[PDB]
Amino acid sequence: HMSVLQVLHIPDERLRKVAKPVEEVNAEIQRIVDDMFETMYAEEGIGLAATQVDIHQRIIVIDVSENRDERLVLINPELLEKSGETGIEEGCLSIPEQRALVPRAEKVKIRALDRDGKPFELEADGLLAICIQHEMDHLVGKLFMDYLSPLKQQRIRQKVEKLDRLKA
Ligand SMILES: O=C(Cc1c[nH]c2ccc(Br)cc12)NO
Ligand SMILES: [Zn+2]
Repeated sequence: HMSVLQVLHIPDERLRKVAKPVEEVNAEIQRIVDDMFETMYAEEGIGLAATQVDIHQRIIVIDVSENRDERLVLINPELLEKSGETGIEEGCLSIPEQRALVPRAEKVKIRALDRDGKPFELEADGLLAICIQHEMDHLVGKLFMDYLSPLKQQRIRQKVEKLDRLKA
């Protein structure tokens, strides 16, 4: 199925919505997962949360590999443990062309359901751990800019809106 999902941009208030847990991993949820990967890859991202495409369910897709063949699905993820501190200049498909250093845990341990509905546990570090935290934030209506000063958040909003006016 060819995805028709649309990635929301700030300051759309639906990006602040808190997603509900998935009740059952069935064929419909699998189609959402597969469409989210297609949209992620088309937009040249490494992660996507359902909130970013106006689906208010706890679903994340991630692929941090160069060859785009390492598909991680997190349904109803739970953070079990974290340690250390790090940060990179993160970007976000919903905050186009803006980047900023964000504090993150260096290592995380999560549990989630996979695309088949099977529970699994994953220990991650590095970029993958940062991306898991970023995407889980989306599901509770949080964006990377929320960690910056209020002035910097205002400048980010203004730049995205200008970019979005220019389009069309
Ligand atoms: O839209 C996205 C994915 C994404 C795009 N560029 C990024 C840079 C760093 C991190 Br972490 C995540 C991303 N997240 O919701
Ligand atoms: Zn994002």
